[PDB]
Amino acid sequence: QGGVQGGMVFSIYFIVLTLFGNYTLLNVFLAIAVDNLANAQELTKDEQ
Amino acid sequence: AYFYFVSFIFLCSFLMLNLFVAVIMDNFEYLTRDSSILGPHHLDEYVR
Amino acid sequence: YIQGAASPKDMLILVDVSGSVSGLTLKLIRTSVSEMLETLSDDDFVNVASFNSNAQDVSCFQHLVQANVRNKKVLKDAVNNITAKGITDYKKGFSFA
Amino acid sequence: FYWTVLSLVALNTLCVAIVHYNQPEWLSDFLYYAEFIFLGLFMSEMFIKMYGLGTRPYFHSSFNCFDCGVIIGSIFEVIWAVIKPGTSFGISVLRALRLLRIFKVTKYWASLRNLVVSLLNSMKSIISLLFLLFLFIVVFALLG
Amino acid sequence: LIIIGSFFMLNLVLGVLSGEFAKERERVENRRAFLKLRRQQQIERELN
Amino acid sequence: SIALAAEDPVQPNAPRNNVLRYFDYVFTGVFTFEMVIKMIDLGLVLHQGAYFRDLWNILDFIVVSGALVAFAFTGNSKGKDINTIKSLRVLRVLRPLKTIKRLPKLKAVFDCVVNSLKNVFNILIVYMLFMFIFAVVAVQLFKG
Amino acid sequence: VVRKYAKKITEWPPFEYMILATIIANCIVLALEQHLPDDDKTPMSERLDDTEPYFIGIFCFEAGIKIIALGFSYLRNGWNVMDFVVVLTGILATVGTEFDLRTLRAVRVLRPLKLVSGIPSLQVVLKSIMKAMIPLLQIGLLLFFAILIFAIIGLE
Amino acid sequence: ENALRVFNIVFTSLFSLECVLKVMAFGILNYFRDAWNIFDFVTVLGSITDILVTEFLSFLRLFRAARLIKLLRQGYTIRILLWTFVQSFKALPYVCLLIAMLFFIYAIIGMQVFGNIGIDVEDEDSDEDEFQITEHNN
Amino acid sequence: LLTLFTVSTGEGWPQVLKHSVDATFENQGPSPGYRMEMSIFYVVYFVVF
Ligand SMILES: CC(C)CCC[C@@H](C)[C@H]1CC[C@H]2[C@@H]3CC=C4C[C@@H](OC(=O)CCC(=O)O)CC[C@]4(C)[C@H]3CC[C@]12C
Ligand SMILES: CC(C)CCC[C@@H](C)[C@H]1CC[C@H]2[C@@H]3CC=C4C[C@@H](OC(=O)CCC(=O)O)CC[C@]4(C)[C@H]3CC[C@]12C
Ligand SMILES: CC(C)CCC[C@@H](C)[C@H]1CC[C@H]2[C@@H]3CC=C4C[C@@H](OC(=O)CCC(=O)O)CC[C@]4(C)[C@H]3CC[C@]12C
Ligand SMILES: CC(C)CCC[C@@H](C)[C@H]1CC[C@H]2[C@@H]3CC=C4C[C@@H](O)CC[C@]4(C)[C@H]3CC[C@]12C
Ligand SMILES: CC(C)CCC[C@@H](C)[C@H]1CC[C@H]2[C@@H]3CC=C4C[C@@H](O)CC[C@]4(C)[C@H]3CC[C@]12C
Ligand SMILES: CC(C)CCC[C@@H](C)[C@H]1CC[C@H]2[C@@H]3CC=C4C[C@@H](O)CC[C@]4(C)[C@H]3CC[C@]12C
Ligand SMILES: [Ca+2]
Repeated sequence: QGGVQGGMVFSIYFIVLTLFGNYTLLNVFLAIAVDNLANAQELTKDEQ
Repeated sequence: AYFYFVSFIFLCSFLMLNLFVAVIMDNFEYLTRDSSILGPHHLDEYVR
Repeated sequence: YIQGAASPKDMLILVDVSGSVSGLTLKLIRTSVSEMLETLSDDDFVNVASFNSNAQDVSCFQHLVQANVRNKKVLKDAVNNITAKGITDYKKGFSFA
Repeated sequence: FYWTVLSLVALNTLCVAIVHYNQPEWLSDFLYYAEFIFLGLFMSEMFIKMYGLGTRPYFHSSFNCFDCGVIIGSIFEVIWAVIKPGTSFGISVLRALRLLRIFKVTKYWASLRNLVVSLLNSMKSIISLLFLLFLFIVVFALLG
Repeated sequence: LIIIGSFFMLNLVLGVLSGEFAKERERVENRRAFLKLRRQQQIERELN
Repeated sequence: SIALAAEDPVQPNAPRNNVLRYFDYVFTGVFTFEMVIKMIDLGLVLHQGAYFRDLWNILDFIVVSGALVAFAFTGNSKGKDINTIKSLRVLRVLRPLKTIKRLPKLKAVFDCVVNSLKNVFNILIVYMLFMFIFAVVAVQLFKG
Repeated sequence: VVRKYAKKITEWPPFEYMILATIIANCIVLALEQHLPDDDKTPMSERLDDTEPYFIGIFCFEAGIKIIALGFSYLRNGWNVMDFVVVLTGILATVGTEFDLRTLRAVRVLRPLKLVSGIPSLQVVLKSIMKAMIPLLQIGLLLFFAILIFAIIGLE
Repeated sequence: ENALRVFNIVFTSLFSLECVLKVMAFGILNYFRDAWNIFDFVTVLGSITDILVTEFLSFLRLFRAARLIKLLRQGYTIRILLWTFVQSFKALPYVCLLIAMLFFIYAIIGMQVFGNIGIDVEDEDSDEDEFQITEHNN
Repeated sequence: LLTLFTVSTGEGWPQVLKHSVDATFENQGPSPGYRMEMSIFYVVYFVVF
């Protein structure tokens, strides 16, 4: 889109994608890991 | 050079991760705080 | 070699200048057309046309010109100043050629 | 029986790892026949349990169903190689996942089994999470 | 710039998220689902 | 440790390296003296208080032994075998690790890191098995 | 904004399934489009483009049914608001071209998000993700201040 | 450029009045017992220093750039979160030391093994991915 | 394993992906965009590890 002269407003697409994508991935996968591992720890302790 | 760099990436990430959890789990009372239940953070409001 | 390898020709280069040839393909096309024009003698007659959606002549020539050292220069200069924009129509470029 | 079939899986796992870019021709011939030998033994190991334990008790076991899939997949690959030579996926390597059963002898089975139990419990949630994550990629892909 | 901007912020993000996941586990609706999971496992052990 | 950081790698015959070489003799001498008295106070034989029983003692033993052996090869002829003596000089990088045992709070942090490895070891084995499966599949797809 | 209650007819289960099917079809149609430089179109582009009236008409019809049944509690739901703006922007571009309306085609990218509105199960999962990142906004305020300070220093 | 510099003189004057006004009100000693007051005092002293020299480099006026941090105290939850984590890094000094030793040991091994590699090599081929050991990276 | 470890750290995998899709046959050179279905290998790999 033009260059540095006219296309600098298009960096917002990339900034939003990497900023949101970086932490959305962390939120989704860390929540999966924490919840399922914490369940397994309590579930194991209770049976013992 | 294969062992030099491959082991460094594992050890640097592992040691840095242990630093993160040590700092996180030191303030774990604050991170899991609830506004309803009294906490040390509330007591500063009494001082002012 | 070119003189002894074939007989005099009546060549009509048909260049596609629709939108999709924009960028590298256009530079390759112009270089290819120039290099093809270099393989033409004075016994050979050539004219270059282009088509995006309506065919037109690239240069002032309208019918066919012998490949002099100067007619070829005119054609090369005209080819080096074409731009890509439109939707290809083969039935209108071939009916022109 | 339990340890003997498990030792066969270790040999099969080793066999698929030896393959390299320029392996000697004698190695290729040995591995070509060895795949059929290993495939035959595991298909027979399927049928012994099927007749020994009954068709219904065998299939209802979750572990045995996984063995079925790799066995069926292995048959699919060999016929696929003849029809369209040039492509091999090494589906037989998935049999190496049976080595995780060795954790039963250790004290660590309870922790590992419970993690899989909890993952299968919330399978509906995990699939929905990946779909929503996939949807936002599609929206950003369409915007790009 | 890297230490403060990248490694220190990553530490807070893990810290804040981990605290939130701990609080979410002890929610009433989430605890009941786990209690159902624990009972269902106890049946399977005895049934086997 | 600071001496190992000043040394010039590019210039083997740099004036600085010549000066630092004399310092290497002294530091080995100090480590030799503390080694023998630790062997004298304790026992080499495995009488449950053995000097070789403690793991860090082997680590101390390696550093001093490599320095002494490196002198023997250099002693006979200075440049008869440059390759192995250059390899032995690298063992000096273990000097900073001798700090961990002596400092109480540094050892405590070290034990916590080792404790974390023990907890995640069982998952680490599962991680490598899954990565092994992907590696074997990737070989079949893109070999050659 | 309706004629109070006068033979108002509500929905039945196949209706939302038909809506779901047409949304999936629209997503496939969007995924089948190829963009070529400098006003060049592929032959399939015209065939894909002429399908837009059908999709927009179906969406307008379902929005009309919901708006008359609820009575314009339609805009109370956030998902319906997103549905309404999708319908509105489409009609402006589809009907009439006097103003510059190539930009308004970019709003079509949000149509796959109508899968979340249609399927109530996905809404509950989506609530879980956004709930956790509410605290993270305060981290972003620290991040912006850190970037601002280092940008000034780098500027100097 | 001159207009921007003029506004600096206006602000550094007012920011000096606040220090003068607080010191008299709080007292010489009590005022100098608060961390922000010294931080404010060193900032005004640094900025006023450069101005006189110009008439008779100012990178220490970037301490004035740090004045924006004072706005953080208004937002409570950010201030507590930032302060608590900073205090935790002070209570764990040896954990940071272990990371420093890993960098130390791996640095010395690199110098002895990979130090000899030459960097002056450059050619028209210029396979930049091939050669990453350069004047800057070595 | 070394190549996959590089991809796990995230550095340079776009080039590894480009080489993977352009591969044609054993002992034969690349051809651009030959096997574009091999992208599924790296997408599944990222999800897991
Ligand atoms: C489950 C684990 C423990 C299995 C054992 C590990 C194998 C996956 C690895 C270990 C070492 C590897 C070997 C290391 C080096 C070579 C030499 C290589 O031969 C050549 O480089 C040239 C051969 C020729 O030209 O004759 C062939 C592959 C092979 C045997 C490798 C095959 C794969 C091996 C056996
Ligand atoms: C961070 C902790 C571990 C202490 C820091 C250790 C090193 C980073 C320092 C300590 C002493 C320093 C050295 C002290 C003196 C010199 C000589 C100085 O003079 C020269 O240019 C070489 C001499 C000559 O030209 O003859 C060059 C830097 C150097 C090697 C210094 C490089 C950096 C060193 C190794
Ligand atoms: C977070 C996760 C769940 C989302 C990952 C997205 C995948 C579902 C996407 C990303 C890359 C896509 C692939 C990119 C390339 C191709 C090749 C292409 O197939 C062809 O043969 C097309 C020919 C050509 O393009 O030249 C279309 C399917 C496929 C495998 C795509 C299938 C869908 C994939 C795997
Ligand atoms: C014992 C600890 C402090 C080790 C410290 C040694 C350092 C600080 C000393 C020891 C040997 C010294 C070097 C000896 C050789 C030279 C070459 C000479 O022409 C200039 C000074 C220079 C470069 C010295 C710099 C400082 C130096 C490296
Ligand atoms: C030690 C081995 C396993 C790899 C070293 C760890 C680092 C280099 C790797 C492993 C996990 C990787 C991250 C895992 C999580 C994500 C998801 C998203 O948030 C951005 C990518 C990102 C950030 C990856 C980038 C690089 C990463 C941090
Ligand atoms: C989770 C464990 C079991 C890992 C095993 C799954 C991996 C190895 C499988 C799952 C999906 C598979 C891909 C599916 C489709 C194709 C297209 C085909 O033309 C080439 C192989 C390729 C690209 C496969 C490669 C192997 C693959 C990535
Ligand atoms: Ca075209």
